[PDB]
Amino acid sequence: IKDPAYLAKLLTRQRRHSFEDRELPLFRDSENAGQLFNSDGEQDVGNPLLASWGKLGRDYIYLLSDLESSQELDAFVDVTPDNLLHNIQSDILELENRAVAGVNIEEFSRSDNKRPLDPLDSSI
Amino acid sequence: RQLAPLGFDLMSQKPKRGDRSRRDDDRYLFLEALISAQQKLYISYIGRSIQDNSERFPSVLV
Amino acid sequence: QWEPVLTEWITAVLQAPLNETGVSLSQLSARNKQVEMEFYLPISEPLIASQLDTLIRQFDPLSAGCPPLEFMQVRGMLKGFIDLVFRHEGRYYLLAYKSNWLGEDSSAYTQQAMAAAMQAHRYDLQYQLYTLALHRYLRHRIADYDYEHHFGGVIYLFLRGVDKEHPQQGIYTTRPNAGLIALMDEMFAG
Amino acid sequence: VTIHKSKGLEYPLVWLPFITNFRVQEQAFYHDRHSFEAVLDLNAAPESVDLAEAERLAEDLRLLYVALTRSVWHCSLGVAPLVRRRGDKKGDTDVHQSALGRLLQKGEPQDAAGLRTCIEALCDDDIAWQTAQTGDNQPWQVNDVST
Amino acid sequence: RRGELGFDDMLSRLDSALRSESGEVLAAAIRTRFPVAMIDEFQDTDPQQYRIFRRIWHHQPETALLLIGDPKQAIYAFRGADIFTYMKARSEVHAHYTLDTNWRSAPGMVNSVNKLFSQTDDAFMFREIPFIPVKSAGKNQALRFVFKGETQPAMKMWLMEGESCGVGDYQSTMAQVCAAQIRDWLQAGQRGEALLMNGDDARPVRASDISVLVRSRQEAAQVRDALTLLEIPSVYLSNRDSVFET
Amino acid sequence: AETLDPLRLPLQGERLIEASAGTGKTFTIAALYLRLLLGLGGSAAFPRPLTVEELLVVTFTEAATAELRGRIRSNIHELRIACLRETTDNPLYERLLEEIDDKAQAAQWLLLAERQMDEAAVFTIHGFCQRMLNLNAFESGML
Amino acid sequence: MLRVYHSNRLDVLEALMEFIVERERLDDPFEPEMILVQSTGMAQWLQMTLSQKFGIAANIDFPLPASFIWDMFVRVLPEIPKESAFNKQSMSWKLMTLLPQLLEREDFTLLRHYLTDDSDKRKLF
Repeated sequence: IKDPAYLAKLLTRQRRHSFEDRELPLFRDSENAGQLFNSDGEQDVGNPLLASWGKLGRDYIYLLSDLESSQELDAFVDVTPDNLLHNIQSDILELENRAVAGVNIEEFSRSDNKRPLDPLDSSI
Repeated sequence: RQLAPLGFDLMSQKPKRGDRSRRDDDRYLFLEALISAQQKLYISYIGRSIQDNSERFPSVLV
Repeated sequence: QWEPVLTEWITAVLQAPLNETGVSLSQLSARNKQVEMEFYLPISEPLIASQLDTLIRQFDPLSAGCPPLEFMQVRGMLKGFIDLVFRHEGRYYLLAYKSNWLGEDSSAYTQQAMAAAMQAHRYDLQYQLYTLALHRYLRHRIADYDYEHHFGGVIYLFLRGVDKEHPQQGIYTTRPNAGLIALMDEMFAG
Repeated sequence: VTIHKSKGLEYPLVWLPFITNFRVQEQAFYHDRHSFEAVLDLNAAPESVDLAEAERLAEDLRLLYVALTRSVWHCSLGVAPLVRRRGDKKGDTDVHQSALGRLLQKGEPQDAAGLRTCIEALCDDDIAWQTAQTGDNQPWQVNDVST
Repeated sequence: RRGELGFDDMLSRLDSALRSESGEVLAAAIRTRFPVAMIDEFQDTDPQQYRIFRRIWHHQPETALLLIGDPKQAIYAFRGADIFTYMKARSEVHAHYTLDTNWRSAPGMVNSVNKLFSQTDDAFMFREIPFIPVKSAGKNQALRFVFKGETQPAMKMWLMEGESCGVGDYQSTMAQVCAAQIRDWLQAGQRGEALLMNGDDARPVRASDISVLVRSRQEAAQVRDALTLLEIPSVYLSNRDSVFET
Repeated sequence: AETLDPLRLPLQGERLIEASAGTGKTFTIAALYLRLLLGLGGSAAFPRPLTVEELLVVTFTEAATAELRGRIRSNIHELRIACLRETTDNPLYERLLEEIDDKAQAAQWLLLAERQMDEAAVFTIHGFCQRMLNLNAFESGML
Repeated sequence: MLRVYHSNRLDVLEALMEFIVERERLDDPFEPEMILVQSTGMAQWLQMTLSQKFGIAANIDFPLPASFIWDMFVRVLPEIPKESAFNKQSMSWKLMTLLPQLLEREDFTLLRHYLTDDSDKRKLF
């Protein structure tokens, strides 16, 4: 992000569907959109691989959002998480953090809070 | 691949959004290869040397 | 030293018309011409040479001789680079160039020698695939398309056979029977 | 594995059969003890030869310290009264000219009996000595397994 | 003329650049590039390298220099290293720090090293290289190499018996004694007699545990020929011979 | 000579560390790298914390530089995990966690260090000399 | 109107392009269809997908972005030379002539210690 006056301009823009014709917001929580961006202008991405690997994608989506007369249509097919590769793609697409750090002793002792991986899964 | 800068270029001192860099391009190519995998992903690297059986570390992305 | 003969030979080629009505190349504007059109033609059936060569010989009159070529069953894509596609008075035409012509030096390049060259170099399959690709492109691009109404014919230009006094020598105009194209489209489609 | 190739590695049991073997440097290329710069003496002066042999002996002591400190559980040493001089029995041996004998004989010229008493002087629970017995009974046993 | 370069040519060109008057400002550019330096393996330091490191980081503020090394490991004097450069560096700098604990070997081996090298004062014969007794690790205090009978000690100096011996006969006899000890350890290891014990944990001694430390290639070939006579295979890790010469 | 503590070393001027044979020298370099990254020591600390592209590590052997880079990367990851969890199983890491008052900014700095470990300035001697010749080529006068 | 279509995979974007082609057809039969690609292999894969979807992939030009930008420069703005004066080799051959003329200037004093020491026109080039 650039400025808090630009954040409201980005919040006014929405993406309508190409086939279903339904508008969807840009952020997961529009009320907490200001809490995601820092004061310097960097968003704390929940996915660590997307934050560490996609800086060119960050700059490209920033310069695409910087356009005035741009028309944004979203056609995203959701991936059903059954395999490990599909789990990784779902965690990247849904913008969530599944890496269990274990901040407390209850999260560190118990281990079934993660996602189960089948031993016959030869995806990755 | 880490590309050494020329040493007297002004773009390296002050970076912008639309600036080409080999490191960020490769780190985004790895992400695009992870996303573009539909069914099976097979990542292979040199973990052990063939000369003296020394331990070789993989990439930071892997 | 070849240049002052080359420019007058080029103008003698461009002055000679190549059509059944007598249309020259100077009457084609920049919007009407399309030079080096690349096409990728899909095919899902296994391309059998024996089932294709009989269908070719059923309609093509140049397949009287010419024993059939042998190739494996090709499933996938066919690449092609058409030399020129041009429209004139509401009718489309295809044009290709052949320029090797090593064995002829006199005026013996008549229609019989050009037909023998077509049968020897096997250019019938290339022009048939060009007609199929142009028919599919005009069917996809133009709505309510008819093959007999829009397509006009295929012209081959032999560069070393064009003479100033012989308008028939050098050019070779052939039009399909408009029945092989639909069967070839049904074979390539599935 | 050689001594230069064993720097930074780790081995459980280390055998050093030829750690008492030494070689005398002949060329006069040394370093000054005040300016700390490399001095190459093209003339055969004995002072430059002695000052280069001192650096050679320090390099051999550094090689001994590198080779000794790679064992974890057990290290074995081969000690012998080696004489570099061409005389067979002159009453003195050259083990004080080596790196191993400089720590055993304390930098003093002695004999084979003096070397044996210097070996037997520093006897603890960790440091022991035994005589070298030449003998063979059987090469090895394969102890193969089914495939 | 050809525009080529070598490995020592980089050091020579950097020393010639820092030797000039404008290149000092280039060193300031290095002070703008990395305002810190941690230099490992300072025993293998050329005098050109130390002249460069003194040109850049001698006494300038806000930049730190950490020369981490060991004067007792400088064994590359044939390659181009020099311990007198390390002694000049020790004379130039003011602070000295040393590590106390040793985490690799058994405490018996540490006590044997501290007993053998502290017999006299300045055992490395140079005044600027002092030796201090190191401390063993507390977690590895129970490391024992046990034979079929009593516990084997750390250092076992096999004294070859005789008044005066040559070089080749001494090498052959000690190679035969070493091969006999290796075959005895391998024969006692496969029956559960010779073991490596950490506390209560035990491990049998395989062929990959015993290693022979030699100095040259001829004596390495002598060890390999004396070890292959007793049906024991051995590899040479320091073999730098080309495959195209076989 | 004096004894060396990895968390009490003054990072000012020139210091000479004599690491004996078998000692944790590769562990000590990683501990000093974490100390330079986080800026610890109090009165004996660095004036400002530095990034990964400002810490210069010089080791002669290339495999030693690769092993040291991997060990420093593993130490960065372990200290990031121990800072996010506020606990560890190592006493030196315990004293490192006890020296810092803030936990979130140090964890963010360790995450940035883990992401910038690919651009770490850990080269050899000749590699660093060639990089300094190719970087400031005007003052050196090289091709 | 500028339209940017966000999607996860390229198959949905190819289906959207198929829907755009089947929705709005070109009036001129010989008008090319400009599809910008990253490389030749992506252009071949797009030709494969358009052949598998439509049954025919003909008269579709796949230009590179700099080539498409220069083609728009030629088509929109007339009287433009085909080769630029500011080529890389052209600027190098011009700076080979201009740099010895500017060695006397005060601002080039970093280069005067770099060039006037020893030069067989190798460092200058």
